Amino acid sequence: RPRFSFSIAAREGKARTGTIEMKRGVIRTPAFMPVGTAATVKALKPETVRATGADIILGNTYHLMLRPGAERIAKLGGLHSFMGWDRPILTDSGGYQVMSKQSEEGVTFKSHLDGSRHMLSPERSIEIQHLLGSDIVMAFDECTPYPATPSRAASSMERSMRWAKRSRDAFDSRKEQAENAALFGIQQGSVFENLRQQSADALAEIGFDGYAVGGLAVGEGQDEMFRVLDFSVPMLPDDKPHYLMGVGKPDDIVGAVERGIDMFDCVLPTRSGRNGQAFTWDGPINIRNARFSEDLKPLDSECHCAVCQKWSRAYIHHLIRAGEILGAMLMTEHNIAFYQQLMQKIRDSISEGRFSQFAQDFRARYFA
Amino acid sequence: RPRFSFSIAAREGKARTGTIEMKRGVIRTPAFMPVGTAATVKALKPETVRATGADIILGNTYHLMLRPGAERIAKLGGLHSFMGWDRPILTDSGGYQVMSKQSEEGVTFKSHLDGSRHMLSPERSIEIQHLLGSDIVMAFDECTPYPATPSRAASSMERSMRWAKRSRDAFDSRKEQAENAALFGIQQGSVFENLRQQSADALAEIGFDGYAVGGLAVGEGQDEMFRVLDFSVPMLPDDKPHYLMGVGKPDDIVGAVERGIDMFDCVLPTRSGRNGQAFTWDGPINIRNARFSEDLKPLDSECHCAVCQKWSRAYIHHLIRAGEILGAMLMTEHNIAFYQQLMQKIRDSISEGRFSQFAQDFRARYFA
Ligand SMILES: CNCc1ccc(Oc2cccnc2)o1
Ligand SMILES: CNCc1ccc(Oc2cccnc2)o1
Ligand SMILES: [Zn+2]
Ligand SMILES: [Zn+2]
Repeated sequence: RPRFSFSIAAREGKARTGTIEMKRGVIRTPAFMPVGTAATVKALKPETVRATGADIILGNTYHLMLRPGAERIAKLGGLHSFMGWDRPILTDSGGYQVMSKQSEEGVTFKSHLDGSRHMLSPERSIEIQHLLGSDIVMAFDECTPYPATPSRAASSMERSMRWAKRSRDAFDSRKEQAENAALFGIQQGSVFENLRQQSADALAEIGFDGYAVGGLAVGEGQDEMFRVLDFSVPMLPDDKPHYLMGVGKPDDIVGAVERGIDMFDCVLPTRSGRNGQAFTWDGPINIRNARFSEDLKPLDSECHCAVCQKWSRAYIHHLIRAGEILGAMLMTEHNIAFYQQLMQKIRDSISEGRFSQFAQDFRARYFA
Repeated sequence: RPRFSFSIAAREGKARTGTIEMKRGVIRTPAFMPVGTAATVKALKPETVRATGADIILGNTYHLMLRPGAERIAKLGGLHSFMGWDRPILTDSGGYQVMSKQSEEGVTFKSHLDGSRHMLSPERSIEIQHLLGSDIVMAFDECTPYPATPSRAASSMERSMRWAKRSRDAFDSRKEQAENAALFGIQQGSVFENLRQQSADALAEIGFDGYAVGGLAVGEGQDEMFRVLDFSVPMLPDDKPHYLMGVGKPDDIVGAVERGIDMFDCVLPTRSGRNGQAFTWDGPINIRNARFSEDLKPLDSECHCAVCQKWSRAYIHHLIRAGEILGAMLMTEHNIAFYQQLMQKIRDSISEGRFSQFAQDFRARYFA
């Protein structure tokens, strides 16, 4: 098994489908990564996450470094062993959650759990991700708020590129990490084409295994997100994965794939599932709504997941209204399975040269 | 399949092991029933409950009648269909939770959920349990607090016996219920031998498929509970199941089986699991305790359950401390599996004529 091999099997327009081969397994792209917060995809055993079709999950470095701590996880054998997921894991850098004292060296912050003081830097972020043992490591960057002035977007992009080089050098200095994991860089530049180009050129000069489009899905809205992707994705190396972080709704994913994105993560299916929102091919529903109290159909009548083979809307409605844990379990399994079935439909349609038609048919029905 | 057939395969002292054959399946005795509150055994899918070895679960009539309502459950096909458990279900009468305007006709009360007004009577309790479709129906009685004066214990026992006859007649008047379900009566009389005898004689004169020992595990403590069981269980018909409601800790169960009890339910494994208490063969542990933060052993190193094959104390410690749903899921599955493994050990030891030795060995290790 190679450390990292991305192969593109088929293309349609800007969309691509293929595989990332890694030591812990193969990732089919375009890929959706369930978010596994503090060493758990909330309300699901790892075997259930896998049963939905997921090939890789995301772990949040910020949360893990506070509880249980990265050093403790390493002492216990790494994140895969600790949580019982043996396939690839991508970890974020920790930086975004710190935002949600700063200087050129990094950031110090007070924990939201107990006020304890912590530090993040390019070097410490890479070290934490080494201690966790993740397979895909994210460079540490400086997030740019939206809206941002051209000057602020430029300064933050520039710092992020300096931090990308430091991330690269820290990762390369760790023999076991450099030999077995992959490192992704993050493009910045807010909504400004010139800064996006400068950022892509700097990241390509440093060299990464994959490239994220950062700084989107932060309040700009879908039209603006799509407009920035239109010019930003073609600036990245074509032969490496393109990762859109923190996206998104099903229609966000489809349009992003149409613009050349290969990888996604988001909290929406898990978080909104626990809150009572179920995804269906006819759009989302809020299962708590009284119209479902006597509806014996499954959440979606075409979904292949185990929840839709076994339980009714009426039952799940009751569980969520009652605040029952099983309600969260069933809604989350369904929503993750829906997302994986969507990614499979995307991969198949690209492989068959009918993705543009799929995207049109999907949108027509989802928005009806 | 018969509506109800209890067969005793083996005895040792006062302890018995056997089977209850019902239309929806066989119940191995002595039996432990997980409690499935509002149409869910909290944090477990029905397939997981079954995988632990449970043959029957309990449903709480009081909670079900308030949310989602018994009429709604019947309209949706009954409780088995609604929650996805196709094996036997025992339902309580609803009366105890009303306690936790009263007259000879029954009780009216305000819902703890929204102040709506409801009514329970012998007839309405049996009707609710018919609407749910449960396989074992509990007669509606009047609970006696502990401590109780002889006069109050007598008056409450007498009312309970009048309500037992009304429960019997209501159940017999419902053709589909009488042909396919079983009806259990409840002995009362507080700690007083004469009232316990009067209660057993009245219940046997009415005739029931099984007999519960009511009014225990309400604050009297184990020694007193055991003393009352010593004289109360031999008063019940020997050839029918003896059910001890709301019991209990592992050592309560063992000593109750030594006194002739065949069936148990309790919230302890589920509720205390969600709160961080795990049962082990060396006694209970509180997984939140810092001594477990780096303990890579499973919850119990001899337990056969899936949780103990896959996850460490250290991981479960973290999940419970973090308030993660998966922590509740894993602790609950383990504790229910522990309880079922205990019942299996009890059944096997009785069947092999070595139950007294098992009980001694169990207590010596559990309390060390
Ligand atoms: C206006 N941006 C100029 C530009 C292109 C690439 C970078 O990134 C840099 C350059 C020098 C120092 N730090 C970051 O800046
Ligand atoms: C002191 N208890 C007398 C006794 C034995 C059985 C019952 O039960 C009764 C008898 C008459 C009316 N109601 C209940 O009472
Ligand atoms: Zn589904
Ligand atoms: Zn176990």
